[PDB]
Amino acid sequence: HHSSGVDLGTENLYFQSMMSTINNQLKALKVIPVIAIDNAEDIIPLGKVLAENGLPAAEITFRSDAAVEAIRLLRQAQPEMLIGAGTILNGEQALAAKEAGATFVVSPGFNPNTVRACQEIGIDIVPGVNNPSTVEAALEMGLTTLKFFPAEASGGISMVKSLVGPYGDIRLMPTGGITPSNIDNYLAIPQVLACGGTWMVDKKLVTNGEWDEIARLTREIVEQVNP
Amino acid sequence: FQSMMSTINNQLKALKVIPVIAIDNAEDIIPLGKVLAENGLPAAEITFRSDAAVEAIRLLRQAQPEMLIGAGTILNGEQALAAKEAGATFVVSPGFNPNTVRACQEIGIDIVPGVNNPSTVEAALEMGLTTLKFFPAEASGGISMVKSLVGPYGDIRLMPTGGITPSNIDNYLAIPQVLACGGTWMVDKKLVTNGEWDEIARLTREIVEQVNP
Amino acid sequence: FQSMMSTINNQLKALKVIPVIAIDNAEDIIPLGKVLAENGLPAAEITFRSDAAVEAIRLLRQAQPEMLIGAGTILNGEQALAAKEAGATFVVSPGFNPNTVRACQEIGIDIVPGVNNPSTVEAALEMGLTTLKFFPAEASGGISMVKSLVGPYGDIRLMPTGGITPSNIDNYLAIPQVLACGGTWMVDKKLVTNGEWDEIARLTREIVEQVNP
Ligand SMILES: [Cl-]
Ligand SMILES: [Cl-]
Ligand SMILES: [Cl-]
Ligand SMILES: [Cl-]
Ligand SMILES: [Cl-]
Ligand SMILES: [Cl-]
Ligand SMILES: [Cl-]
Repeated sequence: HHSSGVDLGTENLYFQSMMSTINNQLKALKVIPVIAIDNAEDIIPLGKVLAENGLPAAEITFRSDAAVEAIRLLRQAQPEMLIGAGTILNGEQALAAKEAGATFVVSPGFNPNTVRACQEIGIDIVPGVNNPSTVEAALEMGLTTLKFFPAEASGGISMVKSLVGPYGDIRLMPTGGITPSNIDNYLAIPQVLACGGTWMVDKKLVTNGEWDEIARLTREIVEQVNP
Repeated sequence: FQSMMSTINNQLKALKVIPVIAIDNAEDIIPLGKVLAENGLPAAEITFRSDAAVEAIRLLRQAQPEMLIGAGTILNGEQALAAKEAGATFVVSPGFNPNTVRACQEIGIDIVPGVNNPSTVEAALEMGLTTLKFFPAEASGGISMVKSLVGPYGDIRLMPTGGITPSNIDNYLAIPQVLACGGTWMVDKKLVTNGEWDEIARLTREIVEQVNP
Repeated sequence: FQSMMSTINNQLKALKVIPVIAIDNAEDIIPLGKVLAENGLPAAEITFRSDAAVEAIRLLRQAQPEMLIGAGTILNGEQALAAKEAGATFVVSPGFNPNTVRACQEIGIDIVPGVNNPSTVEAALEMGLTTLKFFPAEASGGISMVKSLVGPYGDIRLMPTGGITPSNIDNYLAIPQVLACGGTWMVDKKLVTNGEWDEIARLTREIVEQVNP
């Protein structure tokens, strides 16, 4: 669909602008809660605990059927929060996330068809990679901020280090197996911007109403990454 | 071409372990298949490591008609055709080549291609595939990697192969989206070459009892 | 353009270890090349990750016309052409990009692209490439992964690079399909920058003796 006044060049510039905006937010935040939610309504207490404990960011995974409604609820409850959608496998999901109010999408792997879709609809994508060939594919599409996933199972910090060496332009968001015990090892790598983590918002705590624990874990990581 | 994947998925889920066979002399598939079948494991993935694989599939299908027979190391459509004509009902590739997958669709045989990371999984899903080989399983990160793939991709079902042994197979089978694992240990070429039929029978009975107690 | 891969493979096979050089000051390549050659390793893969790489290739080719010189970190055809014009014998890439491979064909320079899993191997094989860099070797699963790849893909010849040291190189070289490994330890930035020519010479003599006794 064509918007009056918007040519292909403007769409490209817009996508670049959105990439820069997201990059700067990630670099400041350093840790992104990765949220898998059963009941959409649970996103409200969870967003409140995150925000009031100093972590105004959430990536809601489309692995749950509740994801789109959760994004819509959180967006309304927490206007200032950085909200992303994860597990985005195609352009239809990307669009649904955008409509609901997300300002970036993340995918577990790299699919150029998903990337082209996001570049067209004007939502930043940070796609998952785990080897040099996939990094090269992403670079060729003009992306530089990539998710590194699954981080620990793909070789952890030694893989990150091996991986960023040849590619000076990339910035990574390692996700998968990140905990308070290893997050600083990742963040020590200059080309790592932020890590994704589930432990501070773990489904086991959410489903069992353990809001005080979520709060404690959130405060702990916020202090740890930006002391 | 009507896909037999629902049938294959069910057979794999029942078997839990698929012998991955590298045969030197095709004739050797006959006693090997007899030992596998009579010890409770009526399945075989015959790898295309040499021309002898084609004859082996043909001999095995004649000797053990109800055996689940796949062909492995299938790198192109020509080999997929050779396997189909020999009597295999599915092919397996170590990695994912969409040109091979397309060729298999055209010639009409099911393929279970190998993947080992999220991007390759997404490539397969985009071509309509959901049953995938996870290879090489241990060298790619093992159960930790398997859990990372099945997690985001609820539709996939995996056949981990590579470094699977009786000491680690239970951990893989404990993951619901794992259908079965491929294993060479009970059909190791050394055992076949040396005619260690009693030992092959023992390893086969032992694994069948282990996975299907 | 007739490919020199035959010659390249023979040279790699003879050398067994290839210095992977990230150079800060192009002029450093002259003494470094001399020390490497005079101590038995007349080869260098100079990475384009360094701004000095093109000038270093030119200087080294003039100073050591018989040196095997590879240009590393080649991500597109523009760089490949720059490498060819500078005097490189071949180009190396950390991963596999069909666009780079196509450009190298056009330009007329051999490429040894990087791979680390079966799907990427199949992609390379489908473009007619058989000599491949296995990178990053240790972080991708090391010798267990190498064994997993060379098994189903008998035609490939590998150059493992990434985490290789005198303590682990023999384990790679013991695999028949491994031609040579890339290593940075004998040309480490710290040594080259600080002009530790005697230490570079020692390390070079030591590995040459180790792999070619
Ligand atoms: Cl994701
Ligand atoms: Cl992980
Ligand atoms: Cl296979
Ligand atoms: Cl393995
Ligand atoms: Cl390289
Ligand atoms: Cl890949
Ligand atoms: Cl490494």
